[PDB]
Order: sequence, then structure tokens, then C-alpha cells
Amino acid sequence: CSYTVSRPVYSELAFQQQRERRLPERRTLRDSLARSCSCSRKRAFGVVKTLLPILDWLPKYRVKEWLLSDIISGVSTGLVGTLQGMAYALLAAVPVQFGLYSAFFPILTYFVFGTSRHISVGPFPVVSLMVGSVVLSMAPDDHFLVPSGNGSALNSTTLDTGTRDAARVLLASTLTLLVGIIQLVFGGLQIGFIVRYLADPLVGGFTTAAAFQVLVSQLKIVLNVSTKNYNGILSIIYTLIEIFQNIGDTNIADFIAGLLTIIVCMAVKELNDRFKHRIPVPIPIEVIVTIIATAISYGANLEKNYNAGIVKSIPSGFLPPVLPSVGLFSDMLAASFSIAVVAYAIAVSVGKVYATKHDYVIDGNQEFIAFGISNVFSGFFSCFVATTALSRTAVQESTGGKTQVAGLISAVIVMVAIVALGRLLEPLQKSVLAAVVIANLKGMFMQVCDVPRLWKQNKTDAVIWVFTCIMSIILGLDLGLLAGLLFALLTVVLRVQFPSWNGLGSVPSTDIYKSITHYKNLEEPEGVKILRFSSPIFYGNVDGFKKCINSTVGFDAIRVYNKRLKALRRIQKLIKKGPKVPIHSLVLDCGAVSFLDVVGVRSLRMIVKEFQRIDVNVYFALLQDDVLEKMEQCGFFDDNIRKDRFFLTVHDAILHLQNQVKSRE
Amino acid sequence: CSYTVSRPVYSELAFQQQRERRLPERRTLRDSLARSCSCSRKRAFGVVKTLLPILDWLPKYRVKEWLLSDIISGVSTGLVGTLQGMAYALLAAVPVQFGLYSAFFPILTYFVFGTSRHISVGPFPVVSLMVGSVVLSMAPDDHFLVPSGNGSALNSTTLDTGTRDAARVLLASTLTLLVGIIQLVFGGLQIGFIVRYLADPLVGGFTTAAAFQVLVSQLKIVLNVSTKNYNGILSIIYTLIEIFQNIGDTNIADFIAGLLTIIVCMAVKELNDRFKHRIPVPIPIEVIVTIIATAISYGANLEKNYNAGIVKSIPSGFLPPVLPSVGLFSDMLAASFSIAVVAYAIAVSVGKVYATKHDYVIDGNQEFIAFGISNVFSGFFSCFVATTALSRTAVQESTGGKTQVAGLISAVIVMVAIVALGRLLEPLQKSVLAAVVIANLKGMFMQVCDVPRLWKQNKTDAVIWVFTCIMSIILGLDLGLLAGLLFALLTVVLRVQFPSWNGLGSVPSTDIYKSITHYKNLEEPEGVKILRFSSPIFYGNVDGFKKCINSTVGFDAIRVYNKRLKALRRIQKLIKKGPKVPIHSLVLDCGAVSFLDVVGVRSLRMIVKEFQRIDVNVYFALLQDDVLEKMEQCGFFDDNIRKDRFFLTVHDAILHLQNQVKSRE
Ligand SMILES: [Cl-]
Ligand SMILES: [Cl-]
Repeated sequence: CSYTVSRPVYSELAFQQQRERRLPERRTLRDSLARSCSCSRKRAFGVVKTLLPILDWLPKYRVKEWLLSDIISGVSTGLVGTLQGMAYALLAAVPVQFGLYSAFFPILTYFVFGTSRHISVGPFPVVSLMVGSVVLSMAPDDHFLVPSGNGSALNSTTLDTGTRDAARVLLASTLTLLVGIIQLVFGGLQIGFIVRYLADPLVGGFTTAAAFQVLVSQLKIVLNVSTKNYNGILSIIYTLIEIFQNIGDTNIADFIAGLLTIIVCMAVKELNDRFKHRIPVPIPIEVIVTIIATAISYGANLEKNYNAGIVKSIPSGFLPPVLPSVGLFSDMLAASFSIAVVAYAIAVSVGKVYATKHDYVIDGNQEFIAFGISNVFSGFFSCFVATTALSRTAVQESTGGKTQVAGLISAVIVMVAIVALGRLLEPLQKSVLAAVVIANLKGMFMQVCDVPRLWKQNKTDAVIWVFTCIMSIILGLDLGLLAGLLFALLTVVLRVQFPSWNGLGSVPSTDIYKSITHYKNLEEPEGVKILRFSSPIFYGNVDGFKKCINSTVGFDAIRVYNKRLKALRRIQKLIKKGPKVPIHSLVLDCGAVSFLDVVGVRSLRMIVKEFQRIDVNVYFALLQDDVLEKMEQCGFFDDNIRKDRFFLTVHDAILHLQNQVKSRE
Repeated sequence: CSYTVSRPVYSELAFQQQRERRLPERRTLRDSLARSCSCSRKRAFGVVKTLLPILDWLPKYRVKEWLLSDIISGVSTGLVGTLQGMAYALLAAVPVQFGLYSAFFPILTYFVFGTSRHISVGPFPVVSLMVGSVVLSMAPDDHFLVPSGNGSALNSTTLDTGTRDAARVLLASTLTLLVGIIQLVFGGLQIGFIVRYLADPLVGGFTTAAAFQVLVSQLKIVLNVSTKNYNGILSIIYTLIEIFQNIGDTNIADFIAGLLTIIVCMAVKELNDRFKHRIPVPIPIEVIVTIIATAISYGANLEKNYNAGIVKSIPSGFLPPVLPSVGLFSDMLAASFSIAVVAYAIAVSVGKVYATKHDYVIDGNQEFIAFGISNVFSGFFSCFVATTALSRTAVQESTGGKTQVAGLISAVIVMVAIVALGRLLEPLQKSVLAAVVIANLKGMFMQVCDVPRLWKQNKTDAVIWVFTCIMSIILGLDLGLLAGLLFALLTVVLRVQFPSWNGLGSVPSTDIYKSITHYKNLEEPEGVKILRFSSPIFYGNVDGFKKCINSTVGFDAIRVYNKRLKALRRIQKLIKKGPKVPIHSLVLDCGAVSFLDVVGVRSLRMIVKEFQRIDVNVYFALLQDDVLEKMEQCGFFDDNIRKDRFFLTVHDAILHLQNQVKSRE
């Protein structure tokens, strides 16, 4: 209604005297470390419940309908997961059975340590692509060709199918172990803010580039062409050019089958997504298309007659655990860090989505610890890095999922598909498995439709999307992520280095101050010039602050004093022979400052000293308490620059200046 | 005196209606490029006067009194320049002849393009070290030994004295040209803010740690030992151990003569600095100690009898210009970027010190063009990077310097020191030249005494000093600078990601709001809870802003709503069978925000949505004009979240709630 106040002009000291402060808490490092480590059993029970969240949702079960919901979601997600594993095994350059291994053990491990309920841990296209890329870069194909086979002219250096897969599997296991170790280190040290740097446009561009690279790789697999494992800089462009040059050496049957299953899967997925109000349970198009592909490929001998590319390499059994070949961490530390951070980011995103959809809370450090333990347990069983795919996750959420029991049942399907089932998947073409991956790329290919929206929105974030998407295409995929985080941090620094300063003026008959470049009927005080500077002054925006002051006052405090001294020597010689007109004061509305960066408080003191020589006072308006306490420690309040120069509000400074002008002409 | 106002509670819309805004300026890209490139004669005269600042101080000269002070300082700095110029050549692994070339040619170029008056362009101890650091790594000593000389058992692979320097001289010329091009790029593209990242603790710790590497490198010449040109990681640590292991192979003639001039040059310099009130002109101790060193070394045959290390390699002549060996810019691009930025940082640092004392403004972007053409012109005559030493600069200013005429006269002394003079410096020991460099290291060795001062001051800046000083010792000197720039920028992100939020309360009978953790007698409104959050919300601190709200209200907006649904299902079944207590509203005092980072502004709409379900209003207090216009573009003002939720001041949000509850119970 009515906003009326009546108080004296407390600038800095008229308010600090009669206001008793609170005594700061003593450090007492001994008592701090003693009180932190609790001795009562309450803290022990709390940390046990937090570290192992399985003991929370188990006692409060609702078996009656939860049993049926979990068993149906488990069989469905198990089918989907074994299909996605046998499909993504090609993205990691590992055999097909190791994908099923990586789709089984992580599920068992993410049961006594996970803190989620609607997450299906397993393979992931982007993570498997990164694993395969680093495996190809660390163990390429031109390092295994053994000369044997009595060739025509030279030594018969044919393909090394065999012991090469063992080396690739050992390398993938070492990479997974290193990723798990990095995740456990990030979880135990309670460092979780490191993944907050992955903004929405950054991860969007990263996923778009990863989807492009996955499309290129799966197109190489479908066409049944052999490239030269180009890796490094412009690897995707080079391999795409090599594919375009090797179009003649394709397989017509494999290409036709792949295109047909792509069209079928895309049409079925679009029909199920659009007309959702008629069929709530998503039709498992992957399962039926894989069954019909295995049925058609088994009838006619596509391997012999049509020379198709089938798997025919399923051993259908387990294997004893193999110790990882430790010693390759120095040359893969950055790759493992990138894989771990992207896996944790995707996992946290999916968890937060399916938690705010079902109204429950998911911890971050617990998810980090759970995924670290899962990757460590997977490294001991010849598996690659595990994550949660959004397509596989939606299955248990749509079909009905309450706890992780549906996830444990999803491993029973993989369990029976490892020991007994799998012989029927022998004549399955690799082009069919390479198609469902492309069909799942529709969710990430449509992410490019946000650039026009982000451009109308904050433009600095729209550039981060395009920068991350392009930079993660030229120089690899893992190196492109590091180039995005640094670019995002540089963009943040540039937004606090080049602020939006204004010409704050006074609204008539009130005390509210608005910018002069946005409103017209604003009257500024006679002689006084007000200035606001956001983005607190640090070592980078000191020259920017100087230029802002020089532009808002019209002149320079240095050149005016130089001209005054040049005109003063003409006065001291005349006795022997015989600019700063409008600016009366400068009220700096430094209300949007947080830190001071003492290198900047030196410049502030220099400004106050320079303007004092030209008879121009530099007052402050909205200096915070934590900022004044910092400036006082940095040696700013000398015998001449007292606290009376600072004020509490913007109108207090103007009122004090008007009263001083009225009382002193 | 009296601060009294009487205005209605204009929140956001009661102020926006009757306040007509100013129309934004039209882009008009066709006219923007036309109005920028002016055609009048004033634009042509302005670009020539700024690019060539010689046409300013030359017409208004004071030959009557200025020429007398420049001829005495020119011959004074010429003797100091010809000694420091040839002494710094040892740090660049180039012969002593090319050291005088770097003190004559850069002066001629820094006469028509320079924008300063008290700067003596020439070599520099830190800059020459970075130049010689890459010469040892690109052309090491074990890459030129030629087997010849009928050795004892194996081929006589003795030293390559002779054509070995030709590979080092041509390498320094290519490095000099690449540094000059980068400086012209920064000057041509008008990008000068890149050197603002070199903060005072960053450049302070870099020059301090560089003084250690100069001390270790010059100690090798004093002791006259032969190391193994260790470069890379821990280069200074490895070469220091090798010196201690080779103490037995020292030279008592070079050590005693080297340690003697260390004490003499340090004592006279310290005595002259303290007792300045008796002798205004600094005594050239560096000059008198070199002449007496050559006289003693010429009398007794120190080369033959005492086996001392002398130069005896001064041809005393010029050379035709040699074209730079283009093709080495790819492997020296990362090294030249670190040298081109320190050659400009020290130039502006030393320039501005002697500019505020003589009261003349030095152009910023012109120094990039000035030293740019200087290094380019120096590359065509077999020189290294040119800079301005603080020790050599203080000579021309203390003895009397007005313009660059004293610098040109200083080049005449170096001019005669090449054609005629120079034969007398033949028996000069290398330990004497390697000692005057160590004596000047006192200015940088005493910079360690600021770490205790910076610790009592802003502690984040004291860590950057120690980080830069240590990191520039482990991994080289040029790589340590880049590790400091990224660490300094990272500290700015850490200060804006972890802000200093408070519990702002109300002062009785007034309208000023202060933090509750600093003052005691502060009354908060009944039910209303105020929160202030500096360091504007971006993608990194968006999660910390959630934890900040959860801590100031006591509860969580998510878990409380989850318990409400857990308690609501018991209500919908009872009809079939038969927390948020204190927090009334939330006033976010977002007055210290500058940008939005729409990635983070989506959570602001989520926070209002999360608190609206629990019947808690989330109001805003001090949102700026440039931020509210950004919220509308990012899709924040929907049909439910209107502008009435925002307020102009903090007390308007409290006054609105007190009247709303009074009128609506
Ligand atoms: Cl997916
Ligand atoms: Cl010096």
C-alpha cells in the first residue's frame, strides 16, 4: 500500500556504532575434527543406511501387485537389455558375449549400492562408442596381422581373428577398471561439483556429436565395409570419406535388410509414440524384429549363399574372472576420466528425470559410489563401462516398475541368455543389431532443434552448444568434451569480465534508481553522477572498470590532472616574470559485487586517490558487509579514506551530498 | 540529515506502466560499418598520429634543456646496455656477439612506433631465458657432435665449437619473428584484454620462480661446469643436482673472481639505493666492475695459466640480414605464445610505473605494434626477443630522461661497441657477465616477502602466487605460465560458483536489511524468510542455489511434497473404508546477479513451481532491469508467474506481505 520510512542517513559509521555485531565462532580445529567424527551409533546407522540403500525399500515392500509388476518389467527389460548389449558389443570392438556379460554383472552390483528405483544399469551407445574408440586408438588393427597362409607373392598377412579379441577384451577391462577407480575416487572424496560444469547445451552438443559418430560407425557396420581404423583428428570425416570411396565393396543383402529393419523399427516407434492413448505398454519392436531376423536368416543360408555378415561366434558360457592388466592407466587416464564423467552425468540426468516423474529423491554421491563399484566388479569379469540407457530405462517405467527387483529379474533373462539361450542368435546378421542403435539415435538427432530456441534465449549458451557439437567432431569425441568444459568456463569468465554497466539515475519524488539507458523521464542530481557496476571487480575487469568510469564521467582522472599540472607551471612563472566542470561527485552503486580480488582493491584505492586530487569525491552506495570486511583486511581504510565515504543505500549518498552542498557552498 | 520518502509500493507493474521506456537503437548493419570507417581528413590524421607517436613529442621538443639531459643519460645507459645486452646472450645460448645486436636494432624500431618516453628497449633476463629454454630443447648439444680428431679408442666425438652456433642463432631468429607476429596480431586485431589475465600474484610468482631458474643457469657459468641440457619436467631440479655432483670439476679462478664481483656489485647497489639523499645519480657499478675485470684478466694470462673461461670470440663486425628459416612456427607456436605475452606484460608494467611519476599516458594497443615491429625487425638481423628491463630503465630516468632521444643515443654507444669497441672485451671472463645478472635478481628474490602479506589479505590470491611459483618450477617455465593463467581463471569460477549467501533480516523501525550472521538485534518478519544470493546463478551454482534455499527455510520443497502425497493417499482411502510450518513466503534478494545462464533460469521457474505446490510464495527483491528483460526472453513469464511476483526493493516485498495477510486472513 504505502511505503513510508523515516530514519537518519546512516552511511557506514552512524549505523555501525549502535549496532552490536555477533562474535564469530572460534575455529578450534581440535573440537572441529572431534565433533565431526561422531561416536554414537546413530551416525553409524545413518552412514550404513546411506551407503547401502537396499535396506530401505526392501522392508517396506508391497509384494501383492509389486511381484507381478516387477516380474513383467523384469522379463521385458531383460529382453531389451540383452538385445542392446549384443548390439552395443560391436561399438566397443569386443565380441558379442562380452556385451551380455556387461549387461549382467553391473545389474547384480547395482542392487546393494544403488539409491534409485527406476534405473536399468547396462551398456550405453555413447559410452560404448568412446570405449571402442580408445581401444582402436590403443590397439589398432594394423598391429596384429600375422604372416601365415602361403600367399601368392609376399607373406600371407591375412586377418588375425582370434587372439586379437583377447587383447581387445583385456584393454576394455583395464579401461573399465580405471573408470571405476576414478568414480570411486570422486565418490569417496565427496567431490560432486565437478559434474556441475556439464551444462545443458554442452551435454546436448556432446550427445549430438556422439550420435553422429554412432550413426557413422553403424553405417560402416551395415554396409559391411572395412576401413583403416582412422582415429585422432577428423576421424569421423576421414572414415566417412573412406566409406564413400568404398561403396562398391558393399553387401546388397545386408544393406537391404538393414534399411528394411530401420524403416520398420522407425515406423513402429513413431506409431507407438504418437498414438499412446490407445496402447499404454510400448510394443517391444526390438524383440520381434530380432526374432524375425533370426528366423529369416536361419531359413536361407545367408552366410553361404548371400555371403552375409553374421555373428556365428557366441560361445554360450561363462568364464573365470581375469585380473586386469594394470599398467595402461597412464596412457588412458584422460579417456577414463571423460568416460566416467559422461557416464555419471547421463546417469544423474536419467535418475533425476525418473525421480521427479515419480516424486522421490536420489542422492548423487551414492550413485557415484554405486556406479564405481559396478564398474570395478565389471572389470574383473571382462566387461565395459556400464550406464543407464534412456530407451531401456523407459521400458521398466512404462510397463510398471517400483523397486530394483525388476532390475534383478532383468538379469535372470540375461542369465539364461548367457548359458543356454544364444544358440538361436547364431545366424543373426550384424546389420540388424546395427540398426536398432540407429533407431535409438532419433532422440539425440532431434536435439539439434534447440539451437534456434537457444538463440532467441541467452545467446552465450547457444554458442556453447554449437562449439561443443563441432569441436567434438574435429578432434575426437573424448577430447571434444574437455574442449567444451574449458570453453564454458571461459564463457562464464567473459560474462563476469565484461559486465553490463549503466547510468543509474533518480526517479522524481521517490527513492528508486533505474538505468538511464532504459527509462527516459529520469532526473540526475545536479553535479552528481551515479554509476553501477555488476560482475564484481577482479584482476581481469579492472581496466574495464577504469574505462567504464572514464566513459560515465566524460573525462579521465589522469589527463585532467596532467593538464592541471601543465597549466600550473605557467602560474608559478608569472609571479617570477612580473574538463571537470559537471562532475561534482561519483556515487558508485557497487551493489552487485561479491568478491574484491585485492589486486582490484588497489585499483579502487588508486581511483579514489586520483579523483580526490581533482576535487571529485568517489562515494559508494550498496557495499555489502562481507565485502567491506574484505576490503578492510586488504589495506584500504587509511587515515584519509574513512568509512564515512561508504553509504548503506543509493539515496543516502545523494541526500548526504545535497545536505553538504546546502550547508557548504 | 533526514531520509524520508513517501511512495506507493511499486513492485514490478505499478512502476512499469506510467514509466515510458526508451526505444532501443536500431542495428542498421549497413550503416554501422559505414559510420565506423570515416572518410573525413580527421580520421586519417588520427590513425597516423596514434600508429606513429614520434610525430607528437618531436615537434614540441625542448632542445635547450632536453638535449643536455639526454646526452648524459644516453652515454650512461649505453655503457649499461652494452654490458647487460651481451650478458643476457648467455641465457639464450647464442654467442656474445648477437647480444649487442639485440640492444641496437630494437631501439631503432622502437623510436618511430613506440608510445613511451622512459623505456629502454632491449634484452631481459626472464625473457632471454625462455628464448634459450626452447633452443636447448630444439637443438641440444648431443645433436651436433661430429666424430673427428683421431680419438683414443672410439671415434673422436669431441665438442662442435664452430658451426654449432649457426643452428642456435638461426633458431633464435625464427623464434623472434614468431613472437613479433603474435604481438602484431594482438595489436592488429585490437585484442589487448588477453594480458589482463596476468594478475599481480600471477606475474609476481612467475618472475620470482623465473629468478631461481636464472640463478641456477647463471651458477653453471660461474662454476664453469658442463651439464646435460636437461629440459622438460623438473628441468631446474635435475640440472641443480648435476651441478652438485660436478662440484669437483669446478674452476677456482672463475669462482673466486665470480663470487668477488657478486659481493661488490650487491654491496654498491644496496649502499647507493639506501643513501640516495647524498648521491642522486646512481653509480654505474656494473660498468666499473667490468672494466676492472677486463684489465686484470688482460694482465695475467687467465686463459692459459689459470685456465679461466673467457669469451675470445668477438669478431667485432656486422653481418648482412638473413631471411628467417620459415617452417619452424608449428613446433614453436605454444612456446612463442608464452614469450609474446610476458614481453608485453613486463613492458606495460615497467612503463606504467614511470608513467604515473612523469604524468604521461601510455597507449596500450600501440605497445603491441611497437614491440611487434621491433621483434620482426630484430628477426631479420639475428636477434632475440626485446623487452625493457627495470634495472636498465631506472638508469635513464634517474640520471635524467625526457624522451626517446636518450634511447637513440644509447644505441650510438652500442653502435660503436660493434664496429670499433669490443676487442677490449676479449679477455673478459664469462663469470663476470654471469654475476651482474645474479646481482639484479635481488629485485625478484625479495618478492617472496609478499606471500605473508597476501595471506592476511585475500587468501585466494595468495594461493595463485604459490601455485604459479611452484608450477613454473616443476613443468618448465613457459608451461608453468599457462598453468597459472588457467588456475587464475578457475579461481574466478570457484568464487562465483560458491558464493557468500546470508540470512538477511530487518532492522527495527527502518528499511535497511543486514545479514543475520553479522548482527544480533535484527527482527525477521513473522513467517517470511529472506535470502540473499550473490554470484549470479549459472550452470555450475544452480545446484548450490537449491541447497542454499533448503538451508535457509529448514526443509526441502521436494521431500515435503512427497510426504504430502504419502499422507494424501490415506485420506482418499478413509472415505472408501468408512514441515512447512514457519515458512510462509520466500523473498529472494537477488540483487547481486548480473547474467542469467538460461540453463540455470529454468530452475528458478522450477523453484517457484516447487514452492507453489506447498503454498509458499517465492518473491524477488532487487532484480535488475537487464536481468528481468532476460527472464522474459528465456521463457519465464507464463500465465501463472506474472511480474507482480517481482519487486523493486527488499522492503516492498515485506510491506506487500504485511498488507496482504492483514487484508486476507
Ligand atoms: Cl538409448
Ligand atoms: Cl633487470
